[PDB]
Amino acid sequence: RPILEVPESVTGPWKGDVNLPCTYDPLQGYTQVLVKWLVQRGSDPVTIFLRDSSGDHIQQAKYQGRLHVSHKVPGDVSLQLSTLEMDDRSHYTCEVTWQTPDGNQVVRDKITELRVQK
Amino acid sequence: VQLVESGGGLVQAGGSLRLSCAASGRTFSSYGMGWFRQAPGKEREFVAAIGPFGGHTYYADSVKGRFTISRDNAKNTVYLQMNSLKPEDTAVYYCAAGRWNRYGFYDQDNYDYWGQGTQVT
Repeated sequence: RPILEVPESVTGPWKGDVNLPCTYDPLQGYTQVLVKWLVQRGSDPVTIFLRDSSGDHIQQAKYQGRLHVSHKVPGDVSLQLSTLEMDDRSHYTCEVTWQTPDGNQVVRDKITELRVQK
Repeated sequence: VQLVESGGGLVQAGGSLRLSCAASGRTFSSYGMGWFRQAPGKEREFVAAIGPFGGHTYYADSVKGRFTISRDNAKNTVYLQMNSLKPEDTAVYYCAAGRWNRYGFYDQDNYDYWGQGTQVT
């Protein structure tokens, strides 16, 4: 522990909305300090979303207005894409960083495959 | 899904074994792959891991330099080259698959599929 709960795969409707779940059970004395979502481009994961001390940051204009990440429930950092495009198909990674009771940082990530169905 | 290890057995000190784990039932090129060990009594310890999407290698300090993880994605298999076998390495070694990408590869909890293990002495 901690580990992220993320499905092996998610299928969403073309031009519709999709949720990529990413949750974890909050740990006593673990402080969430960073959330990232990444999209896989070959051997390189590419950050498309960052939540840090200054709030939320979408790093590509293609996503602004259609990428949102859950925030109301502690431990739920699921990603929602609206108006799903064919070429949103990819492996996506959810990544969370915490400060620990012993003063260190621990990171966990987990991969899902997003499929878009016509 | 099955993960099947092989290549262990009996050897004395300073020798070299080679472990292999054939993975059956997914395209495991998108899974991180890892090797763990459990000596009797001793709790299961992390040995080595290799990330999905080509990706990096990671090793325990106790086995580092001596051991080497590799993967053949066509064969859907992962390997562990073990040189200079100290007798404390006497354990069953298990291969495991998980959907981590670059972090948490040392955490047993991060792995969804486990092999039976190959006994090494």
